[PDB]
Amino acid sequence: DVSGTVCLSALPPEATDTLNLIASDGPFPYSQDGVVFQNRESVLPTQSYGYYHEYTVITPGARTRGTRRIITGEATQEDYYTGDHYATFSLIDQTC
Amino acid sequence: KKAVINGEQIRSISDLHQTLKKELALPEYYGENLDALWDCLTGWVEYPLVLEWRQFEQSKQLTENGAESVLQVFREAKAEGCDITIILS
Repeated sequence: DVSGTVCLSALPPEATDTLNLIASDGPFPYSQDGVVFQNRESVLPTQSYGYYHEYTVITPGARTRGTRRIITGEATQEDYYTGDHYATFSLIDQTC
Repeated sequence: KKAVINGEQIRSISDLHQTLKKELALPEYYGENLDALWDCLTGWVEYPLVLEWRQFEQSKQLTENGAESVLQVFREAKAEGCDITIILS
C-alpha cells in the first residue's frame, strides 16, 4: 500500500528535476532510468507488466544512485516517490 | 565474487536479505526487499558472481517460497546478461 500523499514541495528539489526529465524523455543520467518497474513486493497497486517505469532522483553528494526514485504509472499525474530504496512509497501531489 | 547461502539455516526473509547484504557486499542503504535486490544486481554487485545456495529445497520450505522469489530475481539478472552462476544443492 502507498504511505500517503505528499506535496512535491515537501520532497527534495531533485524530485522536481526528475519529473521535468520524464516530461522531456531525458536525457537521463542513469541507464536504469526509464526501465519497466516490476513492483516485485506488490507495495504499489498490482498492475500488468509495463504499467510502471522507474527513474532515479539524484541524491546530491552520494556518488552512487542512492535510495531515492520516482516510479510512474499510466494515469494522470500518477507518480510515486520512494526515498528508502523501494521499501515505502508515497503518491506525489504536484500541485502543492 | 563467491556468495554462499546455507539454506537450512535461513528461516526468515529478513535474515535472507541480511545474509545477501553481507555475502554480496550490498550498500549500507540496501532496502532489504526484492526491488532493491534487483537494483543492486543490475547496478552495484561485482561480477562474475558465483552464488552457491546449499540446501535450496529446505530454504523453500521454511520461507513459503520467499526463497523462490529471491532465486527468480537472480535468474532474471542472469537472463539479462549479468555474469552469474547459480549452483544449488
